[PDB]
Amino acid sequence: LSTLEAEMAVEKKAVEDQRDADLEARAQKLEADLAELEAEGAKSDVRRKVRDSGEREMRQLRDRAQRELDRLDEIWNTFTKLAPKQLIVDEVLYREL
Repeated sequence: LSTLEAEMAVEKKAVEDQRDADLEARAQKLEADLAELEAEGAKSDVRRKVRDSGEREMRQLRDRAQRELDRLDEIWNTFTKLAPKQLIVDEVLYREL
């Protein structure tokens, strides 16, 4: 159980590091792009729809990373409480187990 939990933590962390790395890159990109938008004369509502679109593309990146964090936690919880007579309907989960 020790080495397994240890390998699971690292795995779950590797996903976390990536989410952070990716999320800061998309934020700097938006900072660069809102910079050109102020450089040129730009309508105010146009500068906000760039941030709105940029903010939404970030929530996607985090949500996707959250999904994998939950899929990984479901794997680890299932395996640790695993007992005979339990029923597994996922089969993509089961394949990972």
